[PDB]
Amino acid sequence: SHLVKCAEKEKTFCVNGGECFMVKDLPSRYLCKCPNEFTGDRCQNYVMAS
Amino acid sequence: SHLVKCAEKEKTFCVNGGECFMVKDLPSRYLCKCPNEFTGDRCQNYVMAS
Amino acid sequence: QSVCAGTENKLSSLSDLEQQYRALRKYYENCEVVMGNLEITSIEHNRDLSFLRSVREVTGYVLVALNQFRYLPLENLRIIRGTKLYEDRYALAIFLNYRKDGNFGLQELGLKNLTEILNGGVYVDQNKFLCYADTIHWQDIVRNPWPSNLTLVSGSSGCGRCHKSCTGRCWGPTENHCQTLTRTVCAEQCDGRCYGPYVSDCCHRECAGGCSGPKDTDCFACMNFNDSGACVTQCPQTFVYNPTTFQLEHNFNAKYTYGAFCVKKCPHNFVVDSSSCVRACPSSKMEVEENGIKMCKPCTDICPKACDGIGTGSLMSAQTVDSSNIDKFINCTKINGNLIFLVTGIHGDPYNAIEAIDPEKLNVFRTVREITGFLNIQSWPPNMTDFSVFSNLVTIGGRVLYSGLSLLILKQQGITSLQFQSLKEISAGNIYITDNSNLCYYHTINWTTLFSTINQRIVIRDNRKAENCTAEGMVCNHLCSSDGCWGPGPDQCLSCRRFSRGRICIESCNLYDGEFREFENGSICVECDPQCEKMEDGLLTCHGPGPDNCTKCSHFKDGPNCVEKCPDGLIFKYADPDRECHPCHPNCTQGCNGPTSHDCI
Amino acid sequence: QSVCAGTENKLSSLSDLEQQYRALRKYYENCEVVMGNLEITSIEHNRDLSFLRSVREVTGYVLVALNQFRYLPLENLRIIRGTKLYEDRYALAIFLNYRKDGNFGLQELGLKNLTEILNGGVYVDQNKFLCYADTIHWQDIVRNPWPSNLTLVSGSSGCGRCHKSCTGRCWGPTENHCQTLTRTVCAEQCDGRCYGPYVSDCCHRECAGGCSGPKDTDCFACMNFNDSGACVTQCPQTFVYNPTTFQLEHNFNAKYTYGAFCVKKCPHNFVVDSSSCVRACPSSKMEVEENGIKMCKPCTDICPKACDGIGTGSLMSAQTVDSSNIDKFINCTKINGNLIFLVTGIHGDPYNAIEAIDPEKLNVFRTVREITGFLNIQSWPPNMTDFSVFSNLVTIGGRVLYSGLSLLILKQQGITSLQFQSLKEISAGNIYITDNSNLCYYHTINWTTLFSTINQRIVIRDNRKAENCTAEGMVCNHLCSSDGCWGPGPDQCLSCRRFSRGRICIESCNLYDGEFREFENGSICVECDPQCEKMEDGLLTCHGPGPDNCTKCSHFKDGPNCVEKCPDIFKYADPDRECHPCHPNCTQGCNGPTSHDCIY
Ligand SMILES: *[C@@H]1O[C@H](CO)[C@@H](O[C@@H]2O[C@H](CO)[C@@H](O[C@@H]3O[C@H](CO[C@H]4O[C@H](CO)[C@@H](O)[C@H](O)[C@@H]4O)[C@@H](O)[C@H](O[C@H]4O[C@H](CO)[C@@H](O)[C@H](O)[C@@H]4O)[C@@H]3O)[C@H](O)[C@H]2NC(C)=O)[C@H](O)[C@H]1NC(C)=O
Ligand SMILES: *[C@@H]1O[C@H](CO)[C@@H](O[C@@H]2O[C@H](CO)[C@@H](O[C@@H]3O[C@H](CO[C@H]4O[C@H](CO)[C@@H](O)[C@H](O)[C@@H]4O)[C@@H](O)[C@H](O[C@H]4O[C@H](CO)[C@@H](O)[C@H](O)[C@@H]4O)[C@@H]3O)[C@H](O)[C@H]2NC(C)=O)[C@H](O)[C@H]1NC(C)=O
Ligand SMILES: *[C@@H]1O[C@H](CO)[C@@H](O[C@@H]2O[C@H](CO)[C@@H](O[C@@H]3O[C@H](CO[C@H]4O[C@H](CO)[C@@H](O)[C@H](O)[C@@H]4O)[C@@H](O)[C@H](O[C@H]4O[C@H](CO)[C@@H](O)[C@H](O)[C@@H]4O)[C@@H]3O)[C@H](O)[C@H]2NC(C)=O)[C@H](O)[C@H]1NC(C)=O
Ligand SMILES: *[C@@H]1O[C@H](CO)[C@@H](O[C@@H]2O[C@H](CO)[C@@H](O[C@@H]3O[C@H](CO[C@H]4O[C@H](CO)[C@@H](O)[C@H](O)[C@@H]4O)[C@@H](O)[C@H](O[C@H]4O[C@H](CO)[C@@H](O)[C@H](O)[C@@H]4O)[C@@H]3O)[C@H](O)[C@H]2NC(C)=O)[C@H](O)[C@H]1NC(C)=O
Ligand SMILES: *[C@@H]1O[C@H](CO)[C@@H](O[C@@H]2O[C@H](CO)[C@@H](O[C@@H]3O[C@H](CO[C@H]4O[C@H](CO)[C@@H](O)[C@H](O)[C@@H]4O)[C@@H](O)[C@H](O[C@H]4O[C@H](CO)[C@@H](O)[C@H](O)[C@@H]4O)[C@@H]3O)[C@H](O)[C@H]2NC(C)=O)[C@H](O)[C@H]1NC(C)=O
Ligand SMILES: *[C@@H]1O[C@H](CO)[C@@H](O[C@@H]2O[C@H](CO)[C@@H](O[C@@H]3O[C@H](CO[C@H]4O[C@H](CO)[C@@H](O)[C@H](O)[C@@H]4O)[C@@H](O)[C@H](O[C@H]4O[C@H](CO)[C@@H](O)[C@H](O)[C@@H]4O)[C@@H]3O)[C@H](O)[C@H]2NC(C)=O)[C@H](O)[C@H]1NC(C)=O
Ligand SMILES: *[C@@H]1O[C@H](CO)[C@@H](O[C@@H]2O[C@H](CO)[C@@H](O[C@@H]3O[C@H](CO[C@H]4O[C@H](CO)[C@@H](O)[C@H](O)[C@@H]4O)[C@@H](O)[C@H](O)[C@@H]3O)[C@H](O)[C@H]2NC(C)=O)[C@H](O)[C@H]1NC(C)=O
Ligand SMILES: *[C@@H]1O[C@H](CO)[C@@H](O[C@@H]2O[C@H](CO)[C@@H](O[C@@H]3O[C@H](CO)[C@@H](O)[C@H](O)[C@@H]3O)[C@H](O)[C@H]2NC(C)=O)[C@H](O)[C@H]1NC(C)=O
Ligand SMILES: *[C@@H]1O[C@H](CO)[C@@H](O[C@@H]2O[C@H](CO)[C@@H](O[C@@H]3O[C@H](CO)[C@@H](O)[C@H](O)[C@@H]3O)[C@H](O)[C@H]2NC(C)=O)[C@H](O)[C@H]1NC(C)=O
Ligand SMILES: *[C@@H]1O[C@H](CO)[C@@H](O[C@@H]2O[C@H](CO)[C@@H](O[C@@H]3O[C@H](CO)[C@@H](O)[C@H](O)[C@@H]3O)[C@H](O)[C@H]2NC(C)=O)[C@H](O)[C@H]1NC(C)=O
Ligand SMILES: *[C@@H]1O[C@H](CO)[C@@H](O[C@@H]2O[C@H](CO)[C@@H](O[C@@H]3O[C@H](CO)[C@@H](O)[C@H](O)[C@@H]3O)[C@H](O)[C@H]2NC(C)=O)[C@H](O)[C@H]1NC(C)=O
Ligand SMILES: *[C@@H]1O[C@H](CO)[C@@H](O[C@@H]2O[C@H](CO)[C@@H](O)[C@H](O)[C@H]2NC(C)=O)[C@H](O)[C@H]1NC(C)=O
Ligand SMILES: *[C@@H]1O[C@H](CO)[C@@H](O)[C@H](O)[C@H]1NC(C)=O
Ligand SMILES: *[C@@H]1O[C@H](CO)[C@@H](O)[C@H](O)[C@H]1NC(C)=O
Repeated sequence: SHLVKCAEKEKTFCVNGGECFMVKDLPSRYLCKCPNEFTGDRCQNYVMAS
Repeated sequence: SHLVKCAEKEKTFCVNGGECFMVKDLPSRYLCKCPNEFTGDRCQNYVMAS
Repeated sequence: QSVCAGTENKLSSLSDLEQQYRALRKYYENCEVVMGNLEITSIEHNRDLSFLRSVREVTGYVLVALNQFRYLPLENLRIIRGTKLYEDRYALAIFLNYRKDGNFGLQELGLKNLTEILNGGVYVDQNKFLCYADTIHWQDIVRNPWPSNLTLVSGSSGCGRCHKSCTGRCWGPTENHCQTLTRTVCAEQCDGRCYGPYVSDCCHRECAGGCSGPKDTDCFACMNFNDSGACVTQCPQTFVYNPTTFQLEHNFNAKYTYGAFCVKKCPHNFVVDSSSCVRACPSSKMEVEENGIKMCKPCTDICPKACDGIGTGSLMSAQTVDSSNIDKFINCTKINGNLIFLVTGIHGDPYNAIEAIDPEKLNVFRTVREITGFLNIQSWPPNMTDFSVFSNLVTIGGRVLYSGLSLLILKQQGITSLQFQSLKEISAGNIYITDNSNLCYYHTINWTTLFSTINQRIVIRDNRKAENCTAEGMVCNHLCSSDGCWGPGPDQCLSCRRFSRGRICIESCNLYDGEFREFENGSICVECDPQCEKMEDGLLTCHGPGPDNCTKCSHFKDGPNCVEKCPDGLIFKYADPDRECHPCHPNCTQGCNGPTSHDCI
Repeated sequence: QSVCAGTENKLSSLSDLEQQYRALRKYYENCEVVMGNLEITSIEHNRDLSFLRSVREVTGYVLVALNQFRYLPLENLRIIRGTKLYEDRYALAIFLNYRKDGNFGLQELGLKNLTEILNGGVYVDQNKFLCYADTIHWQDIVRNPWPSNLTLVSGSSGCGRCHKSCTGRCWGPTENHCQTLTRTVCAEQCDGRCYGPYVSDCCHRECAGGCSGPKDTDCFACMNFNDSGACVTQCPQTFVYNPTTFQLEHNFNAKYTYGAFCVKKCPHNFVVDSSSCVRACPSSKMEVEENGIKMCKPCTDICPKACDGIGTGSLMSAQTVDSSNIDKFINCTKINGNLIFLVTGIHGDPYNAIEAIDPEKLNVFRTVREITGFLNIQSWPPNMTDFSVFSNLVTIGGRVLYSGLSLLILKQQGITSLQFQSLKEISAGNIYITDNSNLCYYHTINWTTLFSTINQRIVIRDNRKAENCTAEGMVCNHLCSSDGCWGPGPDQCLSCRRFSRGRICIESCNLYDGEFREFENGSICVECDPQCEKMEDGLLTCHGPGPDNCTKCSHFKDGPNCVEKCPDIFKYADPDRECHPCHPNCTQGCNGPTSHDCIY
């Protein structure tokens, strides 16, 4: 409950379908929630097994 | 004196007019006295000044 | 000692909280030295985190944010090196670890062995339920002990005080959970840290965090380099200067520096410089191989075009080849670094105003012969069916690996064949080629022939079924050997039987037939000297490349050799009706008819 | 610190015992670091040796072997390094110091501060009247003291015991001068040495003898490099390795290693290699200079000859050029080391069965252009009146010196002139040329022009009187300038007031006369294109070396030059001997611009 949705001007931050959030803190911070296939700070890399 | 003169078989051990002597101690050890115009262990070098 | 590569994704996470917990286990379970960063985010309450107790050293920063768990079990963590910092300021960052809509959150930090942070500062903030983290004398832990230096230490009131044996400064509610001071308690004569208040209980300069004695072999963590148990500023070099002879004399105990350790020899794929093992040599010098050892020496007036890769040098801030940096690779032949193709590089990145790459710009890579790092391809233009833009690549050096991999190809449906051509060696690391659902020829290649050690393996999992590729006729040229191939052509095989004519394989080289004459040996064919006459009726024309290696030449014979016109220039010569040259008398260079002055002009 | 240099006489001496004492004063008076051997031989019991109290450090061996004095005044000598050892065995040897016919001899050793001996053994023997030496705890003083490393004390006569407060370990009768221990009394938690038995009173591992405190900047002496007051095993280099990036980065704290010290700059004639300054570069690399700093880098297909001098490299056991080693210089343009010509080399050495040098063998040095050390000539064949064997020498490097000298010429009697041609620079050290009673031309040389600094000087005395040399006609060629000269020939002057050709100064050049023709330049004249016309009556045609420069040529004229034959489009000569293009299809021969002008 510490996060809000990125504004439309920021929603292009996260790349491969990940949902963009902003932290409610001051100097604000961004993060995004990746689909199971993707990782990295902007969801730009694939997740690997074996 | 702890010193004695070298035997003829050791002639030319000291060069340029120096006089060979032996230390009376056991191996024996060798040295020479030489004129003021030479120095070094065998009196092979000139004395340099002024 | 068990080593793991850690992560670099800051506050981002998987949307599925069960997969985020499983990923945390897969990265950090059963390892002691964390390279990269340790970062724990969005973990649920009542999860088992006891596997984190194996961690003793972290190279980058430690980040703990937005979690719901009660206790942080890093009980064996001793040192954070701080080679990278969170926000470029903090080596340890702990924040927002509670639910504001309930009573879950982080209460106690299992950090009682942490006694050294070498770079950056500490950030412990906005954690509602922490009890003891606010009592800690953090200036004993950091190498920059000032309240203004990149440091903030804030939790709620009402939690019980420290145990009666301790002057505050505790990690927990009871005995055996107190802070151990090793810098603020030392005698004024002591350098670094100590294990007692007396000058007799002070430790060696090079030891980090804490110690058991004054020796360089009897402490918990090491600064600079570790020389087989001894903690040092640098290791013994190849030469030692002699202070009375004024010369460099050869050493007997010399070791090569290799990261934080010293070794008797460098790895086979590294280059040696000044008694150390380095990933690449400076641009003013060539790398050369002498007696099987790679070394670096000054270049001649015209020398090879060394070029920066992704993540190093002029491209240190880049994560992928893209439409902005692709112009910097135009005349490159050797890339010092990685070559990486991500979705953002190929299909564009509107957030940073970067356009998608024009598929024709990728042709700048057709001149590259060696990549010193790894090749990582996760996106490729949809209309390109192969990697033929790399047909001149010969070696992948593997001096930097992607989690142990040196060649990585993921999830590309537009590819039907690989089509590498010049590739002969992959010097280090594993190969991973998966999910490429239209790709056939991967299954024919004898992949162990490209390796330089028995430790290398290839991962094939979910590419196009080999039996279906066989049913469609997706197989190589009849002439190629059992070593396999990169694509359907006669010039795309790893090796072939009979003979080759440059890169193209052939059954025979027409030694006594056709429009050309050439000589053959060792499965290779090479053209004969064009002045030699072509032989017919089954007779072999040339035994080698020389004019003395063929049956006859249209040019004049001159000893074993052949010559266009011996009367031209020169000493002087005529030639006979059998087209053999012979000497004339001296002073006949104007013209002569025989071995005399009497027929000269 | 005041630095002197040690002698290499061992037991030998001058026949006048007062000259032996006067020499001992001149070598060891008013210095504290010896940089060589300390040796006291045949000094009488009445002579004052109190000047030796300034000595604090010896880098070679200490020898006290035939003297008659009562007290050895070295009480502030702290450390002996043993770089060279007496008999290759001992760093401190004290023996035979008594008069057998009476009661005179060495009784007490003033060695209260001698605390560290880093190499070799210790020998005290046959000093009949010596009082306390067997009470010295030599296994605390000597590093690695066990019997196989030769630590031994025998004096034979009885003597009274020292004060009880020193528990039987003494230098003299008093408690003020007895043994101090800094190695065998220290607590087991500390290595090296200490200033008290307690762990808190032990010192840094990289310091020698003893200390005032626990710091590497607060100790008495050390066995490692002095980095601006700190004793350290190695000092900061030009590059440091980055353990995270696996690359070498440049170090802003870097220092050069030079002898026993770490320095910011090195001497102008030393080569810089691997963050250190050395006397010579290894044979695998070529010596170069950039930004005024000498360095060396891997060499190309042709490299400088690996030819060593006397006392270095393959010739370290040699002290002269002689008949057993002179053949090594046959093909040698640069000699790495000294050239030393002693009486035992030129005239042979019967004791070692070495034959004299045949004067014709000295011709192997005619190829030499550079000497990296010093040139020391004390003997030269009686039949030779000059040094023309070295006429090609360009410079003396002076990276090593003989008593501060880089050129030394003593007492030659058959010499009349020097005869050098190529020598321009003497890069370090002084010049000493004396007693050459028949040498003349020395007074005609501007010796200051050969030096690289005002701190270099020349000493001349007792050579042939210049007024006699002039009166006898032993003067230089009339063309010579004020820079000076060293022989009667037109090639023997350093610089001249007119033109030159090759090595010879000349009155006039072949400008308007001669079978070849030259153009003028600043101090030399040089031939022009051989095709250029050899015109009479002062009508000079050479004004530069180029085929384009000549005002009239005897061969066929073209735009950029003249040629003996013009190109085969064919170009044909006109009545003024200039060549012009023929018809475009004609190549074989021609006399005009169109198709019917083509000739076969
Ligand atoms: C906080 O961090 C400290 C410091 O790193 C840790 O303290 C130590 O814990 C380790 C184990 O995790 C201890 O190591 C083991 O010690 C045994 C006893 O050693 C005695 O001898 C040494 C000699 O130097 C003394 O220093 C010591 O005081 C003891 O008197 C050894 O027997 C063990 O080695 C044997 O077992 C292993 C098993 O794998 C074999 O591989 C070996 O070959 C050998 O047979 C081992 O060395 C260490 O001694 C402890 N140090 C101190 C100072 O107490 C803490 O664990 C760490 N975390 C927490 C939460 O406290
Ligand atoms: C300076 O560098 C030296 C190396 O040059 C480092 O030495 C390391 O010391 C650590 C201990 O401090 C060693 O780690 C431990 O080794 C135990 C023994 O394993 C070795 O020996 C067996 C012999 O049969 C081999 O099979 C095995 O492959 C290893 O070679 C292990 O038993 C320990 O692991 C156990 O405990 C942990 C929990 O604590 C569990 O997670 C494990 O599953 C297991 O039960 C542990 O691995 C290490 O091996 C040493 N390395 C080397 C190369 O010798 C110094 O630490 C370093 N100093 C500093 C300050 O950095
Ligand atoms: C006309 O056609 C003939 C062949 O029909 C060609 O002849 C061959 O030419 C190759 C070079 O292209 C020769 O190879 C070289 O041979 C040298 C001599 O050694 C061989 O011969 C002696 C004879 O006593 C044997 O004892 C020995 O075992 C060898 O069989 C070697 O010295 C060469 O390599 C070695 O030396 C070099 C030195 O630089 C090193 O770099 C190498 O590493 C290696 O140590 C090399 O092997 C071959 O010998 C020739 N064969 C014949 C039959 O003569 C003609 O050249 C061709 N004419 C023209 C103009 O092309
Ligand atoms: C045997 O070896 C010992 C030890 O090396 C020698 O003792 C040294 O004696 C010299 C000369 O007296 C000392 O140097 C002087 O140190 C003064 C600083 O104070 C010292 O003493 C106090 C306690 O009294 C300590 O706390 C402090 O750490 C120092 O150790 C300076 O003020 C002096 O400078 C003045 O004199 C010099 C003289 O050249 C002038 O140039 C200056 O301008 C200035 O006027 C001086 O530096 C040295 O410190 C002593 N060392 C120790 C450890 O005591 C013995 O001399 C030697 N034996 C014999 C027989 O000589
Ligand atoms: C590591 O390297 C450093 C730097 O070279 C050495 O430091 C030297 O210290 C010695 C003493 O231990 C000095 O020698 C003595 O210096 C006196 C003069 O010092 C003044 O001038 C200097 C600048 O020139 C100032 O820095 C200093 O503060 C003083 O103001 C002389 O008076 C001494 O000579 C007199 O006394 C002796 C006693 O035997 C007599 O024999 C002499 O005839 C004379 O009367 C003496 O020369 C030396 O100057 C220092 N050098 C420098 C450059 O500072 C360290 O010693 C060296 N090793 C170690 C272990 O640290
Ligand atoms: C017979 O031979 C004599 C010589 O004996 C010839 O003399 C020539 O004199 C001219 C001047 O009158 C010289 O030309 C000048 O040379 C200078 C040096 O150039 C060299 O060094 C620089 C270093 O950076 C290099 O860049 C350059 O490539 C050369 O290697 C130049 O600085 C001069 O440039 C200036 O003047 C010209 C004039 O046209 C301007 O265009 C430029 O912008 C600039 O301002 C100039 O080039 C020449 O070098 C002399 N030659 C020789 C061989 O010494 C006689 O000319 C000749 N007579 C006949 C009949 O041919
Ligand atoms: C010092 O350096 C010299 C090179 O500068 C070393 O080599 C000697 O150099 C001289 C001068 O060039 C040579 O003399 C010439 O020889 C040729 C004939 O050479 C050919 O025939 C011989 C037959 O034996 C053969 O060995 C050669 O390889 C050639 O095929 C004559 O035509 C010339 O007129 C002139 O006489 C020497 O031959 C040469 N010697 C050697 C051994 O190569 C010299 O050896 C160096 N000295 C020392 C002591 O190191
Ligand atoms: C892929 O290429 C590799 C490398 O060329 C092939 O491996 C080779 O396999 C052969 C046959 O098994 C080995 O030969 C045997 O060697 C032993 C050595 O003791 C000998 O006793 C036998 O008589 C026989 O000669 C060969 O050593 C081996 N090479 C290597 C480097 O391992 C492999 O067969 C290829 N695979 C395909 C798909 O053809
Ligand atoms: C006939 O046989 C000759 C050899 O007798 C073949 O030529 C040789 O080809 C090999 C490569 O297959 C060359 O070796 C390589 O040379 C490079 C030089 O930079 C080096 O980097 C490699 O490590 C390796 O040593 C070899 O030099 C070459 N020999 C000659 C004499 O040129 C030839 O291909 C065969 N076939 C025909 C029809 O010529
Ligand atoms: C020997 O070599 C020295 C050093 O190169 C020569 O000394 C040089 O003398 C000239 C001429 O006196 C000095 O140049 C100028 O001289 C005029 C007076 O003639 C004076 O007004 C100027 O102020 C200037 O000094 C030159 O600076 C000087 N060089 C040095 C380094 O002192 C000397 O001439 C040579 N020959 C003889 C015979 O001494
Ligand atoms: C006419 O005389 C002048 C001198 O008055 C000559 O000029 C000189 O040319 C030489 C050619 O070798 C220059 O030498 C240089 O030596 C350095 C050594 O490191 C080398 O790196 C350079 O490449 C160059 O060879 C010298 O500097 C130069 N002197 C002056 C004052 O400019 C000229 O060559 C004479 N012409 C004839 C026809 O002899
Ligand atoms: C040059 O050497 C020769 C010997 O090779 C010397 O000439 C001899 O000198 C003695 C002197 O007593 C005469 O008796 C001989 O008659 C001389 N021999 C000849 C053949 O002339 C000569 O003295 C030497 N010169 C120098 C300057 O040392
Ligand atoms: C095999 O290829 C056929 C082509 O029609 C395709 O329909 C089928 O899905 C493929 N199956 C597998 C397992 O590759
Ligand atoms: C030097 O010359 C004078 C004549 O000027 C002469 O008397 C004298 O003897 C000569 N000296 C020597 C040593 O020859």
